[PDB]
Amino acid sequence: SVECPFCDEVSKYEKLAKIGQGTFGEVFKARHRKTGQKVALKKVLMENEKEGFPITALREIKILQLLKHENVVNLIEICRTKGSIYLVFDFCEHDLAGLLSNVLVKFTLSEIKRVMQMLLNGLYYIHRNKILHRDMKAANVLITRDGVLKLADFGLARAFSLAKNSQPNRYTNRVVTLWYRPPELLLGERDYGPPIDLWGAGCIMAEMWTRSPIMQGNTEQHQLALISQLCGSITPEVWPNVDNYELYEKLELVKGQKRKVKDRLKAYVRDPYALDLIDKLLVLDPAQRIDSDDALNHDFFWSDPMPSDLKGM
Amino acid sequence: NNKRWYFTREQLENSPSRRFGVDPDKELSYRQQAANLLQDMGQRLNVSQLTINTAIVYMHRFYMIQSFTRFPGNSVAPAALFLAAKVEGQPKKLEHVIKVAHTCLHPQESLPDTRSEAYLQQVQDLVILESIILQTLGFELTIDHPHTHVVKCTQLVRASKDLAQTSYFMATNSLHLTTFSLQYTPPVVACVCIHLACKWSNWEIPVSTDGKHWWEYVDATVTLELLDELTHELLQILEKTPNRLKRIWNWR
Ligand SMILES: CNc1nc(C)c(-c2nc(Nc3cccc(N4CCCNCC4)c3)ncc2C#N)s1
Repeated sequence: SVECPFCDEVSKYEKLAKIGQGTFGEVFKARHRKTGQKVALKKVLMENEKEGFPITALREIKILQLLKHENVVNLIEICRTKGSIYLVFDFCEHDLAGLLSNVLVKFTLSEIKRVMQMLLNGLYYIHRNKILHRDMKAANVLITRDGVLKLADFGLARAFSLAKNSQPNRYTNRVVTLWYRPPELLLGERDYGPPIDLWGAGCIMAEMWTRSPIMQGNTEQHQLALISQLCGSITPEVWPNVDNYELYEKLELVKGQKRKVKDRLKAYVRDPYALDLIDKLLVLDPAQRIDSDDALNHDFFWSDPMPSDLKGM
Repeated sequence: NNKRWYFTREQLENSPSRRFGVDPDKELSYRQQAANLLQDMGQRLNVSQLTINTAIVYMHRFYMIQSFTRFPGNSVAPAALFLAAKVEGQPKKLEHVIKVAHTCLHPQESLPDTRSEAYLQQVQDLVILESIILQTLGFELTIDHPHTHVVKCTQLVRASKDLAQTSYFMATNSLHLTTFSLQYTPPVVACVCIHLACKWSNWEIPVSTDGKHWWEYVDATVTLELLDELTHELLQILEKTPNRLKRIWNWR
């Protein structure tokens, strides 16, 4: 057995409870054996993995090491076993998917504002650092016992870059959970950017009132149908040049639909500014879709009641 | 943290290998040879000079923790290169790296039947080694190289395509020949390379109008005393290296 100064055995942590049975890899809550510090353990899956240590895990590790921000989950260290490998994270008490699916739990407009503010701030940070999260959803948003929101699960995340030379980036199209997946991807885009994360932000924002994912497609075509029933239908008038995916034709998307975003959500949301912001997040053309910087500036965050702390709950 | 992979000269004398009886001079070679094996394989695997440089740094750092007496450079280089290619996004296949490493180390010898037990063993050995490297480096795999900094600096001082190419050359050779990577931040090494390339080309960078020397635009810590001490050390080993200087020698 061999010198290993910088890679501690995960046995330093004491397992308390599984908390991720069906969400990607197994996730454990655990306790530092000396200090009691609560952490989250994620084992790195090795299901062939006929190519040594997963290139996918290297990517995530690289990205977690780069990202250091109040609204991004914090990778403490990586542990071995004596054989397996574990990502060790600071523990977060709540998960937005959980809080939202809990009838007991209640949000004021003021808190919802705060949540969206932290989330958008996290996105601004990761994007500013050339990272696309690619898996925006309620379940990937955590909140600490002290009401700090953290973006989590960078397992599908990837660095991105700008242009260039009129040679398009060829990123993977198979990204983002179906319900949260933006139009671009569904129409076959491989040269996409930060706007895909913001579409997801939209879906989550709406979900803060509806308490449920606004568009629950079963397949890509069903998803594209649902999106059209809400945001109008994909038109080169609405979305300049959309007509040029080899999937524009094949999709045979609906064409009577007209934008119902504010009408269909009008019920739950009520607040004019909230509805306006959500509307500008769920925009069809990625290039006309609001960015995190403008979103943070939106009157929603600068009118009464001003955003407040997450007290109680 | 920040001073984790930078060592004092005194620390370099007391390396894991010394501890096991390997002379300082001997150890140095061991390093230069690993860097050579990396460069050779990397070129045949058709990976970038950047990826090769990454595996070299991995190797340098690896041997500040492990000893050459326990882990031979011919074992580590392939694993290191295999890892660096995955990290730099030029992934090469495990079976492919094995093949290329085999021909390098054993030109005459014949590759084992991929069906064999002996071959299955070496596949498994590479994977085990990659894991020992990951853990020795404590999963710190993002490497800053002098080259980034060279380019920037040599543009700002309007060096000829030639001067700039020579500086990039010095940068690459500092990795193969020296332990500068274990001692000096990349930006400082970049200054050392640009300085030497100037000396070698008879080029002089004009003192800015503020009376600031170029390297001051590059790193606060850097001084001419340091630069001359370092360019000298680097030039000396280049002189020992057969044919290396020939490559940048003005034959006219
Ligand atoms: C989505 N995958 C995840 N990986 C990690 C390591 C997560 C994580 N989770 C927590 N705490 C926490 C609290 C309550 C619920 C949950 N889960 C169950 C419900 C849906 N599935 C995932 C969330 C998790 N704290 C820190 C991290 C991190 N990193 S989540």
